[PDB]
Amino acid sequence: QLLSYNDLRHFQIIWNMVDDKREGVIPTFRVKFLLRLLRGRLEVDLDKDKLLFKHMCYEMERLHNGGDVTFHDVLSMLSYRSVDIRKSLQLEELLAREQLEYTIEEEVAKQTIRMWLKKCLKRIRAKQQQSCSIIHS
Amino acid sequence: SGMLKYIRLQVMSLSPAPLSLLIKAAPILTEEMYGDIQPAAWELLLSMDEHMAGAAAAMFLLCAVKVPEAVSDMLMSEFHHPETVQRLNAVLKFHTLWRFRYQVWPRMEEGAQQIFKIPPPSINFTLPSPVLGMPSVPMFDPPWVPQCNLQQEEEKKRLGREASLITAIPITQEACYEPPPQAVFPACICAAVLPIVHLMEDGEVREDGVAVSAVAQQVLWNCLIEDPSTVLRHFLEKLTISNRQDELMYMLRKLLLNIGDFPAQTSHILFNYLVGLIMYFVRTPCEWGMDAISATLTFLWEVVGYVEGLFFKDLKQTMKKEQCEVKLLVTASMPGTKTLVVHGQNECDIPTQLPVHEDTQFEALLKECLEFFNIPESQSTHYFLMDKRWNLIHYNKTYVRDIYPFRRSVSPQLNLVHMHPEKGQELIQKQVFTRKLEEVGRVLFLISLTQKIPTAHKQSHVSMLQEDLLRLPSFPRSAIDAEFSLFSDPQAGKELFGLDTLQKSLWIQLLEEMFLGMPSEFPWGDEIMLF
Amino acid sequence: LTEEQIAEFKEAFSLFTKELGTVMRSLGQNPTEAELQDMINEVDFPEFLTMMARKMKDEIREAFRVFDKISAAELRHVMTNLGEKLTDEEVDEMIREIDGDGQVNYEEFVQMMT
Amino acid sequence: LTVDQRRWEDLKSRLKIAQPLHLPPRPDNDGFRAKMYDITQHPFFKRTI
Repeated sequence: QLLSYNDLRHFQIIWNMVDDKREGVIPTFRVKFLLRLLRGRLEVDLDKDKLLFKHMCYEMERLHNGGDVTFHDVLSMLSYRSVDIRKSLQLEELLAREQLEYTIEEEVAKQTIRMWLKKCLKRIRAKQQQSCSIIHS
Repeated sequence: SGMLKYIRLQVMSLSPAPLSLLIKAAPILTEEMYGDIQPAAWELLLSMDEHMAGAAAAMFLLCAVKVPEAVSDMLMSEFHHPETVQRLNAVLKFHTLWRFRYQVWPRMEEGAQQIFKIPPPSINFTLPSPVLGMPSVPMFDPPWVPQCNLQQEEEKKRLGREASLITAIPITQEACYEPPPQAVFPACICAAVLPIVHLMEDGEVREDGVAVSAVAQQVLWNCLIEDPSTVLRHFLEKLTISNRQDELMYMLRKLLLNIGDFPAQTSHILFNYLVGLIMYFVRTPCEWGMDAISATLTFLWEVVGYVEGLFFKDLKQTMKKEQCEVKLLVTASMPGTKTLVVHGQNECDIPTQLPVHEDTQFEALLKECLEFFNIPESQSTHYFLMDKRWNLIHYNKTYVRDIYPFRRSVSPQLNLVHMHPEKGQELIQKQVFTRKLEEVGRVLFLISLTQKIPTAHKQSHVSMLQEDLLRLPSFPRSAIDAEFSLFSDPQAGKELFGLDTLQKSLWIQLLEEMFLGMPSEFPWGDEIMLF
Repeated sequence: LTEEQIAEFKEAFSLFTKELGTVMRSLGQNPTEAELQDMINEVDFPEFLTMMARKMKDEIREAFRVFDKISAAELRHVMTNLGEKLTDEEVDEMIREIDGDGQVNYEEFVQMMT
Repeated sequence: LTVDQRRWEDLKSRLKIAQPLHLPPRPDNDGFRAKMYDITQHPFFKRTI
């Protein structure tokens, strides 16, 4: 039910394969390339866990606003998400985790809506300026 | 067996055979026969036989659904009938209709919901999530639950039992075992509530000693305890589509001052509905929005009078989650908009974006907009800034951050409109009067909220209130500052002064009430002065 | 290997100047053969990913998984709070852009995506 | 604390003491060091040592 030594070794190998240097930190945008390459017990199914994968991506993106994240941060995130938090956490920590994940879910949903707005607003940004030109003309 | 079973199940009595048939063939009935049959159903509502009463109630409900105008007119005529007997009979008929509302659908052809359409209730309100307060107080020793040093236990049980209120629940609706039922109570019957509210004050006595007021009070008390939402639905939804706040608040105040109490569930539902109404009105700008919010706040402080599980922490957390919390409590901190966008008198002209600090009068913004738009000094007094969306005309000396506390990505949109100075002054007077009344309502609401809390938790509540009050950025200015410039106005100055004296008195009362709650050895610094 | 490039490129640069086009054809793309050299100048797995992920960067499931509630009030609130600056007047069009029942089905919006 | 919570805390501490893998080298570029690395990491070499 918990992270095993083999899982930690595999994750370290994958990190060393995606982290070209030995700086111990990678740009946040690269971190998704970590999650989907991870294999074995920690593998995530893109055909069934799309929502979970996006949730993890934005959770680590929100932890530091556009900042670079260290190995320990991603390790701890996977460690938390690999356990039944309701059983292995204290009351206050469980409440904090639940609130954080709920906020992340809502935030990512409205971020998809933000992309939808990007498209729709780009479409609608023509009529008003055309009317502006007509008024000027 | 066959004949006996049939007579015992399918034919309870021969009298209600015809009426019941009309229920079975309700969809085929034309609008004319509904009106033709309405008088018989209305008259047969008081029959001693239960089957006849139920059949008549169902038929009348279907008639009301199909022809609301006729039923509404008949009800209004009966409630305003000259003789006492007719009014008392109408009240009894309403009670019978209310208690027979759950037995309509079974009486007609099976699966008639698809062939017969009842419009779903229309509500634009989003009730606060989570629910603000306890839905009800459980009885200490319910005699209708199977579950469950001896003498002490019995003494404790008796003492706790004395403190409860058995008459405040729908007794017969709670004992029944719980192993769906649909209620058909069209909105045109709920209108009958208001006549009963008026009748509560009718002292006429029938020859057998029954008084109209007593029967009306009993019926409405039973209705409120059984299902608060069903009775208080046709009013809450209706107010959204029309600007009749005054009448509805008058009616609710009469209800409060005639029943003399509100059971926990009724006050809970009313408070949640009113809060949701305020949230919707602030949410969706409308022509009569601010007036509706002021009217609702003017009465909310009485609804809060009877609520059990309302605590400061839960209310603050949930209302902040809704994020439109600055219109209810006074201990609300919200960073205001950093920038403001304003259009000129003409259309499609180059707008302007201006900065906003925390101590900016509208006078400076008006001056900057006036000078930037190349306007002669002679007509300076003829131009005023106003919000078209919310239809607000703005006072010169009100802070930007106070009127637009929302720190969203979207800055408020203003317009520089030209009009006669007298009309502008009158509109400004009206709007500032309404806003000051709203502020008084908020203070009263907080007073009522903090005047009913278990004495054990009162110290914690008062300490929390003091902390939030101290951490608010501009509290002494908010509670002390007044719009002096408008007092000199002869037409409306007197009213504003008379309402401001009341506001100041309520503020003094709030601080004194808060002071007494805290301990007698609180470590005070210089910040005491701020209070 | 799978449709997503992450499992494509561990093999694309470990199993094999021109043969790698065979993996590109899995995506249905046939760029110029000379261009196969252009990205090879990056020689590196992470660099190849960084380039071609944004290259490919340059539907109803999400719509149904965002309907987690959506009347005028909720739409207005979520819409003003969404993010980057946007004049609220255009939201007036957004509420009107069919059934008029006060509810929105994201499937119709996905249909209207273009 | 439940023993599961104790295990959770133990795993947290283990992750705290955890460190990224030491060797990042690329053993594919050269034709001499490449085979040397390939044979070096073979488990049988460690077993014989």
